[PDB]
Amino acid sequence: AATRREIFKLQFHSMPVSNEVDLDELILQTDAYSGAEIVAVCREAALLALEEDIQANLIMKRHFTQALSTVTP
Amino acid sequence: EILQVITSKMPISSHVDLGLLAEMTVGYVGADLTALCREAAMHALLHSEKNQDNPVIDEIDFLEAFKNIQPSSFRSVIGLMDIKPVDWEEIGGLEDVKLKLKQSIEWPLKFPWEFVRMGLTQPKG
Repeated sequence: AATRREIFKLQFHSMPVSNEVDLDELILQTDAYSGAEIVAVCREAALLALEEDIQANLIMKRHFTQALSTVTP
Repeated sequence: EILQVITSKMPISSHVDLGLLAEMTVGYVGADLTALCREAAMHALLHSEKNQDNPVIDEIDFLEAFKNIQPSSFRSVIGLMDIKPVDWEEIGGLEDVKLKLKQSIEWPLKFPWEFVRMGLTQPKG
């Protein structure tokens, strides 16, 4: 759990994430993913937030919840 | 517009196509288009009438002079830009492969500031 906090904290330095998306339920909904598939969730949620309204500002929970369903194991 | 410069000096009548004369002449260069318009002047002076007041050159002897002019080589090579416009709707099906090709080559060449601000890498081939 605490190692997975540090992988999201390093990957949130490069992309705009909203102040409504909370890290505690993102830590809870991973539930033993690998360290490379946790990078692929943050890659996929950015591409889904650019696909709708390409002049964008921020990523919300509706991009993140749908990106967790697409990358499975 | 290569042809319209050469057509301007000669007295060719107004009943002559250009787009069909451009389209049928694929494979030529600018030297062969002068000799095509040289040879179509000759077969309209070669064969002729007795009046010699109306220089009527028509589509009969442009297509006659197209027959015995051989095309130049050293063209079919290297790389060719401009071809025909194909839309996305001609390719039936393949909706998911169209989505993956858009997200890796057109969004990185058309909207470059929003690709790098979101922290996504460009795939290098």
